[PDB]
Amino acid sequence: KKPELLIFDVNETLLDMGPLENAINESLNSEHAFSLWFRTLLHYSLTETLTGNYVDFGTIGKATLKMTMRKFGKNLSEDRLDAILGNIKKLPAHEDVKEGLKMLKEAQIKLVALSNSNGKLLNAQLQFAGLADYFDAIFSVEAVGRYKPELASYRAVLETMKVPAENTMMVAAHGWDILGAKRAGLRTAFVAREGHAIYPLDGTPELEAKTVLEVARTLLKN
Amino acid sequence: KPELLIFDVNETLLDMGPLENAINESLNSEHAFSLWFRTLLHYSLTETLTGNYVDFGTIGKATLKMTMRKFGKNLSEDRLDAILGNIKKLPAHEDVKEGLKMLKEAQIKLVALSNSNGKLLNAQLQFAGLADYFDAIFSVEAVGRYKPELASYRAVLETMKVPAENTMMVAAHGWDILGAKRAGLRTAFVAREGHAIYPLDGTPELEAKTVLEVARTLLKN
Repeated sequence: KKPELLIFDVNETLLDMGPLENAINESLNSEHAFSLWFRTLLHYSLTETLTGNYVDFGTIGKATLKMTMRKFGKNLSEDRLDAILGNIKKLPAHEDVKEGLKMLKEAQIKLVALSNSNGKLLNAQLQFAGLADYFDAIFSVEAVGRYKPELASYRAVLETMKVPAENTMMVAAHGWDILGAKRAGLRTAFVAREGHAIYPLDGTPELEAKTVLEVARTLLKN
Repeated sequence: KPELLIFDVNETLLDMGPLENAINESLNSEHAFSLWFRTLLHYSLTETLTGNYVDFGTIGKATLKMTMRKFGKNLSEDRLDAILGNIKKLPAHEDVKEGLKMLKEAQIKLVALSNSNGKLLNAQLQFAGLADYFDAIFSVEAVGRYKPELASYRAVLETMKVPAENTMMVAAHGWDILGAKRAGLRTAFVAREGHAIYPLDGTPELEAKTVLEVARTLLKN
């Protein structure tokens, strides 16, 4: 019943996106801008893979912020866009994360991170948040050139760690990440960070919790 | 000069107003429709990338429930059905019919291609009075792969027996422009309010504000 391996999504699951959310919403003068931008980023990332291409996630992020800014009547300069997006490198951990990761690491469950962010950005993010040392390995989808939730993204991690899908649990605050992990055969835990929903069409996880700490306590109980 | 024009349907041809109004009024926000529809599109590509094909309207219902929750609301299942029923009650944009008439008079073949299932798509185009303008009406349901997957455009090309390079995709969605381009098609972006070209190699061959203006640009000597 204990997983051999936990794979953690990073954005929102571990990292509080507030600094970036606030910067986008302030610049576009709407509390609704961040959510529409990030969904557009995710949408175009999957558009890229389905049309046979891989582009750095942050480059899609900037491109789709330029598209979204226009929907809000703004036309931001290159310097303004870069300043907004620079907050992606300065995201603190959610307050529950470190204690959850600590107890999972003490229980000798292998812990890895998997993000659509490129490897250099992902490592800088986890260093800034003080989380990098909890992980046995830190993975960007950049290496295989296929974004989550494509099955190949999870599979690249399983093959590198040499752990079967069914001995692995994906921990994520994104319903689509839950869905992809499930369909690759992984166990799943949904972290119900504010503003995120489970996908109703067969997206139910094994575990649901409000925090990573609560996931950890459930796994380690008994 | 294209042999074949493929038209996207939602927004490109159809005024989404009735559906936009139903979602925004029901969730009490002018921002609900844009977030819902982007979430729909995102999950449609999630479905195909995690190895699955699901009726587009069924994804629509599921992502509308998610969007309802993001706005903190508790609407009934029947209310979600009532909202989504407006997808079949969308009028054509006022420019569309004259544009389609002018292109067919120029002896260009005209077809529609939508992620909507075939029965829903027919119902939409009948309500809008557009169905009869088309030489063929295509749903991705037939191939089980959504736009912008290569298979979606290719099914049209193979049925119409027209090569990609003699076919132009007309769409108000930057991701549809990009899919068509990478399938080898020519492209025309219809710059309807609230839609942008994708900056990363998404530039179309032609751009205009309406379907009539695409027609006038295409046929200009």
